[PDB]
Amino acid sequence: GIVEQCCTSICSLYQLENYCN
Amino acid sequence: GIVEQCCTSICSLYQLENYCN
Amino acid sequence: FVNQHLCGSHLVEALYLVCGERGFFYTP
Amino acid sequence: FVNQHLCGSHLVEALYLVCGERGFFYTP
Repeated sequence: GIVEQCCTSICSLYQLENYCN
Repeated sequence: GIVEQCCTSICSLYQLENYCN
Repeated sequence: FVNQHLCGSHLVEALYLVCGERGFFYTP
Repeated sequence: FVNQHLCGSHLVEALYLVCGERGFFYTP
């Protein structure tokens, strides 16, 4: 999930936008 | 929604918790 | 911190603190 | 601000800034 992708590893705009409504 | 209840008016713990997963 | 007007980043912060490991949805 | 390790309040802040009026879900 987001913690694994953005906290434990380097985040990306691509991945952040997948959590926008 | 949350903006009307917590921003435009005074928020509450009761209402905030309704937005927790 | 919760019983006041909370807008924008201030509201998201309150949700974060209140909800903890549950997380939350912010639907403005 | 997005291409780095973002944890806790820092991650919620990034979601808030990126998603704008759409809002977002934070599911840790």
